[PDB]
This record gives sequence, structure tokens and C-alpha cells, in this order.
Amino acid sequence: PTVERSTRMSNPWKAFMEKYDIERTHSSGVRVDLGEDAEVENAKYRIPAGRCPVFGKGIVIENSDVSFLRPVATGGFAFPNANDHISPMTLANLKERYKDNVEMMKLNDIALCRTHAASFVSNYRHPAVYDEKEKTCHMLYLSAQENMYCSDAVFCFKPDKDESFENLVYLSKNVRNDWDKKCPRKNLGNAKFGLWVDGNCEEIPYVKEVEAEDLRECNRIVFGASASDQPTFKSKGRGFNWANFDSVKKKCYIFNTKPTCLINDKNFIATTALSHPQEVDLEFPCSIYKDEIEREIKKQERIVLPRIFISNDKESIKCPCEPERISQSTCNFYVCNCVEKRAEIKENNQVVIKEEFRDYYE
Repeated sequence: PTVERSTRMSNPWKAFMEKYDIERTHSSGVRVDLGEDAEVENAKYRIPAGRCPVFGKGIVIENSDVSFLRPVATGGFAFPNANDHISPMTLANLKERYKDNVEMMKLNDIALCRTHAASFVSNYRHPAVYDEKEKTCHMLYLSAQENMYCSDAVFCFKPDKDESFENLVYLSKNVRNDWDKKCPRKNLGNAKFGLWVDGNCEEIPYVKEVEAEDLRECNRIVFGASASDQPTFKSKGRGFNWANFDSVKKKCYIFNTKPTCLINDKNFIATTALSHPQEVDLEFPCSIYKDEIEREIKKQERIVLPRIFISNDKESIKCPCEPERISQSTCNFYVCNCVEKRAEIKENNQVVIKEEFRDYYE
């Protein structure tokens, strides 16, 4: 009856974190999304391409008071004239129009808005804004998101997040219908993003630190700093997309490397450029570590314990020494600091196998 440590280098956050891999899941600009090309007759144009909704984004028109959701002066960015019969359209009106379509009736409200907007005729399809407070779908006739120096005689505008846009959802024609499982929306309370380094979630060493008065402002800053397809290129979703908000220090730490786990810390909220400006879920998944450890022990003599060195059950880790209690932790997590680490974080926030172990891991 032996117990031993696994050599297998896992990560129990794998499934939980896929949605935060913005490069892989969204794959286009966030602050400005112009990720695809489309031609109308002969004429190459750029259009929004991201696969995730961007919560709380809108377009500010400089030195103007017209909302971008106003129909274009046949004004804002929205579809004009029509009869009001294609845009704007209420959820009720959308549900009316598409009532005998079994598949369109299965879509959630955002996806139904997106699908409607994207159906109108090239692979040139129009982006939409769904106002979740008014339950109203707006098709955007103008796909430009920024014209900013601004060198009144010039039409200046930029994307932004602020309170008047907080219920808005900016939708490209590519947005996934299952965005709710695959994309960011809510902010993660009692958590900061981190990097998984052989059995514990570690701080991201290279970040940009910024003053922020509240979550809204931190989510606005990261939005501002986020992947952008705007000419000076296709970002492909690469960018400073993620931020940790220190609720107590009133600081925003932004970074450009995708996170691979969460650190349970009562002082922080984890937000992203896509995420809602305000919604916060305070319930950390405390049981993530104990679950994998227990699941593995139910593999089978030889007990082989995972390389998981943090848990809410201090004995399950089988620490060589006394596990440290993490005081910042709402989960009352314990960490085993006194173990053999096979990975370390190096420049540009890259997690690498330590030298002494490289040959073994191939």
C-alpha cells in the first residue's frame, strides 16, 4: 500500500478557463473588431468578425449628443428609414416574425437578435447591438467603430464602455449562438486571474498597473487596452484583454497573456474586455481541487496523488510539511509550499518546464 506523487502535469482549471481564452474563443478585435474582409461587388471592405458578444460596448460620437443607435441621417450608426420594420425591432417583434421557425425559436434573445441582423443581404453582413434593458435589436448600418489625433469639420467617434451603454451588447455577424457557455459575461468576485504553475495558481508577474475607482472603471480601462483591429492589421483577439481589480487598493492590473486558473482572493474581481461592466458572481468554485484529487483516487496497490498542492481539505494534499492557510481565501484554502516544483514562470509570463525536468517530459 504505497502512496506517491504523480509525475503527470495537469491543470484542473482547463474546462473552466476555456471561455477566457479570448484569442481562441473570440478570435478578432474587441475594442475595434474588423476581423474579416468582405467584398461588395468589386470593393474590399472590413467587417466585425468576433465570435463573442461584447457586453456594455457602444460608440461615443465626439462633440455630439446623438446616440449611435439613431438611424443614420438619411443621426447615428443604425439602420435608417426602412419602415422601422427591420430595425429597430423588439424582442416581441422578433418572436412574432420568426414564430414558425422551430430553430430560431430555440435561440436565446441575444442570438435571435444576432441571427436576424446577420441574415440581411458577398459575405458582407451587418453587426448589431442588442439592448437587453429595452429588449430591442438594432442593426448597425455603419461598421466603423473609430475615427480617432482628430485632424467641426471632422466626424470623430470611438468605442467605449460607460453607464449609458451598460445594458448594450455589441454583436458581430459571427457571434456564437452558445456564447453563454463559451464566452465571458459575468465578472468573477473573490478571484483574480493567474497562471497554473505545477499544482498551484500563481500571480502573473508582468502586468500593467492602473488607477481604478471601481469595477466599472477597471472594466472600462481593459476594454480600452484590448485587442484592436483598427489601422495605425488583424489582432485575431490578441491583446491586453484581461484585468484583475483590487477592490481594496482601487487598482486595475491589465495583462496580455491568457490566464490559466484563478487565485481565490477576497480583495479582487477578475474582469475582461468582453465582460459585463457590473455583474459579479461572488461564489468561487472552492471544491475544484478536492474534486480532482478525489476523482483521481477513484482511479483504482498504488495510490498516485495528483500534482495539486492547494485544497480546502488540508490533509488531502499529503503535504511534506504543515500546509499554509491562505488568509485572503474565502474558501479557506491551504497551500503546500514545500514541494518539488517542475515549472516556473519566465519572461513574458510564459510557464515553462524547469531545466532539471525537461528531458523527462518528452
